[PDB]
Amino acid sequence: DIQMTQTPLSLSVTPGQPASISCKSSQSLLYSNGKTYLNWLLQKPGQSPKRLIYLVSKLDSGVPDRFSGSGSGTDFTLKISRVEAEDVGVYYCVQGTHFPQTFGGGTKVEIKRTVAAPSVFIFPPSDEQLKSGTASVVCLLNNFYPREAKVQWKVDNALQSGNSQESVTEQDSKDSTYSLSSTLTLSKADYEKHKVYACEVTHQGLSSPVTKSFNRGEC
Amino acid sequence: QVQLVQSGAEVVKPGASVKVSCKASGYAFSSSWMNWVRQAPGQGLEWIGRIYPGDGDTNYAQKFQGKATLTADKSTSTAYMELSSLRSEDTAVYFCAREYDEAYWGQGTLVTVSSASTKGPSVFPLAPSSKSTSGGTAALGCLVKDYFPEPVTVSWNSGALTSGVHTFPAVLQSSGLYSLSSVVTVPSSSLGTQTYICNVNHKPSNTKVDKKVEPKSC
Repeated sequence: DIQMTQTPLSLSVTPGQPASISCKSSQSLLYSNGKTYLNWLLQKPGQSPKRLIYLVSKLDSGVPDRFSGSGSGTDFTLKISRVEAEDVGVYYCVQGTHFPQTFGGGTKVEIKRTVAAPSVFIFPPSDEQLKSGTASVVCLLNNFYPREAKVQWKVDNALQSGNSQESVTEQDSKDSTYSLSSTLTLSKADYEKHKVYACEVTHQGLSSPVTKSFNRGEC
Repeated sequence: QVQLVQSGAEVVKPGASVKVSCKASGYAFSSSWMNWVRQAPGQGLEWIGRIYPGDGDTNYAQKFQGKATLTADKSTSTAYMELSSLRSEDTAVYFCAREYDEAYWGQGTLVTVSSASTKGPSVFPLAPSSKSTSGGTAALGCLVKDYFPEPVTVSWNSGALTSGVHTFPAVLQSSGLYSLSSVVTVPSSSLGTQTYICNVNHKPSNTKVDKKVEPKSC
């Protein structure tokens, strides 16, 4: 356990701008042999790691030029001259000079882009789910930025609480946007006691709130 | 080229043990180290150990000193990892990596330690309608609900449809079961002639489901 300290822990940058990450151990990663074993790994969300730079500076087959490795002693740093959408993910440095191997806590790189309002979609329950006795109404916010978004459920114009769950995606690797889903789940009985179901969306990219709704009947 | 295919996700009851395989191909399996790393959900990675298929030499980190045992099978170019006395804290994604410095990684295997019963998902269509059709594009998807444990895989039209697809991280319901959605955006003008099917795969229960998503009057 040589202790691997990584910094910063999070870092948002705008496309093209340069970015740097640091990694400081607790003892020379320089082996008696004329080599220092320290690598940099890039991990996309939910995907498997990919080695970017090994032996401190040597790149790796099929890896952009904007990625450079340097530093030494116990103060190594990764540097991206022109960060790009594709570079989103978590970066880690690994020491293989001592024993056992240890990794840094990682550095989450986010891309700062221009504000983008979400497109809002609503989905009524499928007849098959109703048979099972439960009913899920889904509201979708698609390709937006920044991440902060406020969605609220209203049934027959009566604001709701305690009956919905939301989940937000990772930052898109192409447009750097996010998507979010809010799901209102209630019993069939309750779903049948009301008429209008509406999703209300509030986001920095919207001049005025957006409401998508539907009548249980006409649908 | 170099490949590393690991066995699928599985559930194991506390106290039990599990064996994860890692098929190698595209190089000299016997003349190269094979590492096993662990990824704690949301918090960094942990080196577990290595094995040199050549002479079967193995190294372990103090922690998994007696909890993990690494083996290899030259005739099959497969590296195995057994984990005993599994505890709830042992739930994590386990990867295998080629070379002393992890030059190549397997896709990873999520092992969930839990005494909870395994359960395949229910798949409900999120039908396209005027309520899901913005300026020229329509959104549609699948609601994969009530399954345990994670993960579940989603593909559209057997992998042929990947453009504009969003598969959201799962949410944990009160029932202790998981739920998630997968959506896609297509031309609204194509709903009358194109066919959309979500392929849902839940390996922990060898469950596979295909649901056809058709438009709905709304």
